[PDB]
Amino acid sequence: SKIPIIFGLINSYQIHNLLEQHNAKTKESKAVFLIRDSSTYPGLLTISYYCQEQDIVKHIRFGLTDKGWKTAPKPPHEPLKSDSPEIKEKYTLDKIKFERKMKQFINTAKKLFEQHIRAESFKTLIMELKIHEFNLEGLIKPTRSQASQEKHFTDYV
Repeated sequence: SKIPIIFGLINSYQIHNLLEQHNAKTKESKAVFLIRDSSTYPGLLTISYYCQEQDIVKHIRFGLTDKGWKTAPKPPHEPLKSDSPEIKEKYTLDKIKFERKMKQFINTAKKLFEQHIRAESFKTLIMELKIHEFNLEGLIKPTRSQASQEKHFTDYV
């Protein structure tokens, strides 16, 4: 009857309310966090937490590699109305780089996500959370109806 520790596709309002319910805003950044299915890239996991320094919720994506779960390529900073041509020209190159790297990363991550449903990959997720200094005692656990229904996570308990 065990519930996975991974959330399914939850919305931004729910993510913020879960972090606030667990007092993320009165604790150090990363002291409280949740793990959910990525809503942009199937097969990836997204860690959501509160960043005290900026007073915003932040997200970091992980995907399977041959070594286990690892940090995915990060996208370049969003365009702004105020952007100068110099900003925009650099964004072009950084966006192409991000798209190329994410394409290769997803291709490998999705193949691994699909084959080892019964997974000693779980321990490698814990390792990467530790390297990123997430307080494992601060993991928010989903209720049964909110947990991921992805088969890879059935035993992520």
